[PDB]
Amino acid sequence: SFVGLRVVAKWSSNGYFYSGKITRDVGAGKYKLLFDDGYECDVLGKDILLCDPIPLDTEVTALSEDEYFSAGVVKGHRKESGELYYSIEKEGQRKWYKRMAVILSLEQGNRLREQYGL
Amino acid sequence: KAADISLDNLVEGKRKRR
Amino acid sequence: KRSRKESYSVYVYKVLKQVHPDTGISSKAMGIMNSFVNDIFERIAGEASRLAHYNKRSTITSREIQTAVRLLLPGELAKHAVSEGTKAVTKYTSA
Amino acid sequence: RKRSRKESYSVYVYKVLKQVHPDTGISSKAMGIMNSFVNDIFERIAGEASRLAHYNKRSTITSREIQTAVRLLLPGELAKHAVSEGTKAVTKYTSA
Amino acid sequence: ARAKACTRSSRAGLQFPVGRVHRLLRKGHYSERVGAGAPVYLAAVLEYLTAEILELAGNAARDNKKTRIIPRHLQLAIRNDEELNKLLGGVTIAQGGVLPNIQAVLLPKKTE
Amino acid sequence: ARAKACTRSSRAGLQFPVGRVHRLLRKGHYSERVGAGAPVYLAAVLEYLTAEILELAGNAARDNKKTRIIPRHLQLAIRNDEELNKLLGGVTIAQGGVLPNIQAVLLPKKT
Amino acid sequence: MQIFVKTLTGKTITLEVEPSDTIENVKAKIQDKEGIPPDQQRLIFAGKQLEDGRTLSDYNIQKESTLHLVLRLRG
Amino acid sequence: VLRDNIQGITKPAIRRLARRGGVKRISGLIYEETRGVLKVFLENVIRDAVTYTEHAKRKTVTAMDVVYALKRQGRTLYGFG
Amino acid sequence: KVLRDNIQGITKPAIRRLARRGGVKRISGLIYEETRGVLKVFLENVIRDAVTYTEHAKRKTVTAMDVVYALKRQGRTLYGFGG
Amino acid sequence: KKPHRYRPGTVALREIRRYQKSTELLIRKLPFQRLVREIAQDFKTDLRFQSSAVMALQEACEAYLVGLFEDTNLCAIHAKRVTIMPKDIQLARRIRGER
Amino acid sequence: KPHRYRPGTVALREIRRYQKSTELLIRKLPFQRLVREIAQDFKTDLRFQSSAVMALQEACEAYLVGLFEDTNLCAIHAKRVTIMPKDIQLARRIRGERA
DNA sequence: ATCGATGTATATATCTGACACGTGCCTGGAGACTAGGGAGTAATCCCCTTGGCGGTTAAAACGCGGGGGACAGCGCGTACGTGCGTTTAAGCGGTGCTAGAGCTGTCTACGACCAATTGAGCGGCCTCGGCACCGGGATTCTGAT
DNA sequence: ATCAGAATCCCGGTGCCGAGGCCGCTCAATTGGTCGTAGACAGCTCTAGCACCGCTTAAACGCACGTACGCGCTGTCCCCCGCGTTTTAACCGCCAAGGGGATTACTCCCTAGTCTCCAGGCACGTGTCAGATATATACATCGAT
Repeated sequence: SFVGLRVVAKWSSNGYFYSGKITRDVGAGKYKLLFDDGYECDVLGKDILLCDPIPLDTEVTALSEDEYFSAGVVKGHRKESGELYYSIEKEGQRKWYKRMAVILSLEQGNRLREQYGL
Repeated sequence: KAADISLDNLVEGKRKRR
Repeated sequence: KRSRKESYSVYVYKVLKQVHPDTGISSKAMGIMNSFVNDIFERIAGEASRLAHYNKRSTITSREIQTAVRLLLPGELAKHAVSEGTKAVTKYTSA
Repeated sequence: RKRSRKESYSVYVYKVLKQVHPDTGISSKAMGIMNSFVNDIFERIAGEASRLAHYNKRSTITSREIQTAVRLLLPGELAKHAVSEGTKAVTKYTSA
Repeated sequence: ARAKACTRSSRAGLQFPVGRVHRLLRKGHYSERVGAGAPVYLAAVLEYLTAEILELAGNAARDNKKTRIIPRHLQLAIRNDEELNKLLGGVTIAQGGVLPNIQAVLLPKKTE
Repeated sequence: ARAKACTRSSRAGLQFPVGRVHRLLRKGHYSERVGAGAPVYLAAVLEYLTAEILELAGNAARDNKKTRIIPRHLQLAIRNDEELNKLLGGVTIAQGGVLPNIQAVLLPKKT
Repeated sequence: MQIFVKTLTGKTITLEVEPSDTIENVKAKIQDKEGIPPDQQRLIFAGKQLEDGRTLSDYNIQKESTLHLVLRLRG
Repeated sequence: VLRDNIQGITKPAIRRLARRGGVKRISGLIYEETRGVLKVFLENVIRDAVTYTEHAKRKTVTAMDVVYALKRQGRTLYGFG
Repeated sequence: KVLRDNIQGITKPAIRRLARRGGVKRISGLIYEETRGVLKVFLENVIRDAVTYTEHAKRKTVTAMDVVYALKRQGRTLYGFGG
Repeated sequence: KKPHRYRPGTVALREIRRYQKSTELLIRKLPFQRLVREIAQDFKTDLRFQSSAVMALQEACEAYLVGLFEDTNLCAIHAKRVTIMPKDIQLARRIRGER
Repeated sequence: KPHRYRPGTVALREIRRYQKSTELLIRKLPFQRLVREIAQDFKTDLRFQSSAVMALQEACEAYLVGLFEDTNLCAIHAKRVTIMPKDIQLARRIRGERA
């Protein structure tokens, strides 16, 4: 939980988990994250999932233009010059999407909260 | 929590707050 | 001389001896507490009496007293007051 | 199914416009404001008269408990006129 | 053998339901007993209170060349009287607007 | 029937007169009926509010090396805890005084 | 079973009573750990009382489930 | 009994009252309307208390008749109730 | 996305309309940030009581009656929605 | 120069004169509804709002803000100035007792 | 030359002294005359309980102290230390006691 | 700037009246038992809310020129703080009095409650006139002149 | 003081939708009767509100002085305003779905009401020590030579 961990966590009530980075500790188990969309605030510790990279059997949400609830499973962790893309497989068809453009939902994140909740 | 009166939301310790 | 006057004097001493087993209350401050108890009681009772008609019900139960407290006592005093209310009512129901 | 009756002051306020302006009308959107005005005002005097019943350890609310309640709520000029109207109506009632 | 049922509002010479005021007073939890003339007094007072507001609203509507009372007219009627202001200091009216007022300092100052 | 008439305040483990609150609710003209738990619930919140004011009043009195809580200590306790200040914003205490506060601009400057 | 029982003051007491037991052994495990007679204690789950011979699995009790111990004061 | 007695609220009295509120420097023009504001407060409170006594069929004004008069104004006192 | 800032929805011209209803000549640039905070405090204080009324009613919709009730509880009564 | 520009301030006076006669809502509808439904999530999840309830909340808020601004005008003019600075709102709220 | 405190320090001493005290600040007897003369306009031959006059006074200082502690905020808002009547009716205007 | 002097909090003796307590008792609270209804619960329904889409367009947003308000600095004279001596009246005690608050017995008229009833008042239907709207001219401030 | 020149207002026309009136009907209001008790009233007691007087000194009050401050002026300078152009999301209209508000029916446990016994709390009393008071003093802080 030191500085240099690319953890995925929410940032508000019933929010969706976003992959950031531990940069400073506010206190009382509030680990600040640097999100990849210009957003930076205080995130409580127990709402943070420690995964780097995300496990293979974790269901995620693939994000592209005008996509909200596209459900898929990461089936590939390919490093593209330091930018690791998630291979989203849905109905047997695999597609690659950016680490920036992924979402871990509430139901999909409740399968990991008991393990990586920190 | 705002329902039939309660059995779970009782209390933490004393609310010192100076 | 037979006109009896009710107040909360004895209870204010008796609650005091728990929180502070050594201090005391002047008569002027006892009179202030007597008015404070009556003020809060009337506020909460009026809120509950409205809440009864506000939902077309005709009985004042503990549920809206819990609700009424959450409308008057600000912040986390509301949380602690509801704590004490449920704590007290559960013990009463057990007996 | 069967609908419940929602009692209001809509009918009675029209009778007052015809008393005041026998040709003007009122919109329904503005009509509800006057409907709520009666309810709000009614609760003040009716509420105020409740304490004055207690303050003398009485159990009834007679017209006298409302005369004083009006003087507490209605300020100055309105109070001395509403009392006159209130007393005028009661005097008519007692004769019948 | 009643042979007649004269409404109490007619006996009191009012256009508000003094009969309703019993029901509202008795079911309103103000006292166990309610006097006979108390509802008559409330009905009479409510007559006058709405009578002034309707008197002023008609005048505030005539200058706007409209025969229907808009809530704007009601608020103009209330807020131009110094007495209904004390009655309704804390009352906000739906679709009311604001009384038109610009302070003298904010007015433009050519003053040649 | 008889006997030993266990007191309801003791049944609820409170110190306030639960029995009184019925008499203060039934005759208070608040509703046709009053629930069994309503007086018990009121006797808890009233006890808590009194005990919270007294806890701070005792501390305020200790700061003046006094043993009896004078009304001055009461308002010193109320106007310090902001969460009680909100509760009693429109309340004046007889002989209570005022919190000492000075604006920094009014304070003398020697620079 | 790893279940902890809450009190009205904030004291946690775990009890090792498997999910198919009744309440007689639950209260006995209360006495042998604290020493409070049956008259001076009662157990409440989810707002409803608990019958002494009733099995724990009927209230679908799961792991690490909270339970509340009320002190019954007679005297 | 037709004397002013609104000068009975003397200049050092307003001085003390302001200095309780935390006032350093007071202009000389305050005293002529700090008495008026106080007066207005009085013919409000007594106007209420006298009516309470009227409804009570009384001839004396009790402290309760003033406490309830201030309650209606949202300025409740504590200690006399 | 999810739970955007959404307080910028009170646009800068909208605040000036409200101010000029009150009769304001000039607005300094710092008024827009403070007005949003005050407005948010007011919404919090009202919606809290409205939600509590709804919860006591054992309902899920926040009726206008509850809003009128919450505003009356604070002394800022509305007229017209009642009924 | 060639285009006709008014002196600053007169357009503000014209807008004041227009908006003090108008009665329509001033805050935009949909963003206010979004704000209301965002705030409610902090107390309970998955609420529903009547159309009339949002209108009541909106127009009460406009009345509150209008009162606040007409107090801030008095505060600013008292300081022998016209522009409103954020200190004016804090003073107005402090005197009302909201802070 | 006798000792002479600079103007503005005895005032601070008095503020610090009266913010610790709790006794009433205006004389009781001239206040009783004022109360009875104000009450004279409603009924004649009205009697007052002593506690009924103490409550009225205790309310009067409570009101005026609250008014002055807002008047100070108004005065420093105007970048002044002296308080002026215009501050008084502005603090009263904002409260709503007059308009 | 170090010294003087004033207010102040310092420590100690003390004398009282307000506070804490002991007691009598009586009136309000507790315990049983009963009857009635308000409230909890199940089932239905349709109405109101949520969401989603498509098209116009008013409103929001961004950039720029500038003038007017904000703000800092300086001189002034005047009103106000401060100390002092003089004077009025508050304050304290003690007294005498009675108007009026307050408690008690009586009874009677006024109001709750219940049954029959009927007409005032509410919901649904429908229509037309008062209001909204659009264009076109007359009129009123406005700013460079 | 004088005109372009936008902004605002008023006459007329158009149309549409909601306000006002009608009709049928469910149910709350009226009437009539009984009845219990809340309070109006007379009476008695006795408390405190009122009035007066006398002595004291704290407090108000008028005055003199001088200095900090409110205020007006000026100068600079930035920062909102007005305006134009571009962008966008609000607004209106429409369509489907189902969540839940609202309703009705049913049952029963909870609570008002009544009666009886008993003890918790109040009125009264009494002893005593917490704190106000007076007085000596070390201290700090104020302001200047």
